[PDB]
Amino acid sequence: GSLTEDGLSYKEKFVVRSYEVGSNKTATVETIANLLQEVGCNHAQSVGFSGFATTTTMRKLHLIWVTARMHIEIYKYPAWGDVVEIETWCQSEGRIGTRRDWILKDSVTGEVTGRATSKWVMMNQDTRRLQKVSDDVRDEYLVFCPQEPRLAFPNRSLKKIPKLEDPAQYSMIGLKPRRADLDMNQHVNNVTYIGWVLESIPQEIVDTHELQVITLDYRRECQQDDVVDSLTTTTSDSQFLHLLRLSGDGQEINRGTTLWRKK
Ligand SMILES: CC(=O)N1CCSc2ccccc2C1
Repeated sequence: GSLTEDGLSYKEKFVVRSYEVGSNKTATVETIANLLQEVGCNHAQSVGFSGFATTTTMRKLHLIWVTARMHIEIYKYPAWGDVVEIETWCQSEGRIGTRRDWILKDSVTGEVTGRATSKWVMMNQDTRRLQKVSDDVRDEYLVFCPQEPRLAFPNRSLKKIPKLEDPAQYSMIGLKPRRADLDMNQHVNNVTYIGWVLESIPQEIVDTHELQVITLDYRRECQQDDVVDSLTTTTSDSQFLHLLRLSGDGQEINRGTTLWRKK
């Protein structure tokens, strides 16, 4: 891929690979989330960042970007073989943090086959303590963002997610991350959590429906040595509320909604 003409967004294409697709020979949503991360990481490279996207000042202060929310809407999943073009860019949301967005297109048709957004926040790597953004860093990244609004989602991506009340309708328990689920920093990839959420979706559903939407608030990181319970309940198309929590204490690590359409 590369930066667009104006250097305020990044474009890249991906060929969907054998092991990337689900049972209907189209890309799994995990494959997608992976591709957003990947193009995101190249956008950050192309402009001289680190996958924490750190600046000089940030590295100095031990600060990091971390995802607070991740929101994906898919209209059509690409097929094994198909080429998908993904464009991505960031904007600031003042001192709250930044937003990254992606547009997914068919490289053939040029039609929008999906879109994503995400909320990133500034955090002390060591203390896990969030801080608001100083003006000095709000000067380092701004030159890589458009100043005029550009919204993938101009609203479902912004609705507030409630906490699932016991008993949950479905559940998958005793999930734990293996080494493939850890990143280059030995942190559980944010894609893993997506995978875990959807373990408590009944197979019946996965077979009759395509996933349309997924929203996901991140609350706590799952450690290598932790174990997670995945809970789901129907709130209805078909809709679900979700909760990931520590198997033992019941400490929450994620919450999220899905939306599925008949085929
Ligand atoms: C959220 C995020 O991706 N970043 C922080 C906010 S700006 C930015 C702009 C271009 C490339 C990479 C970044 C890193």
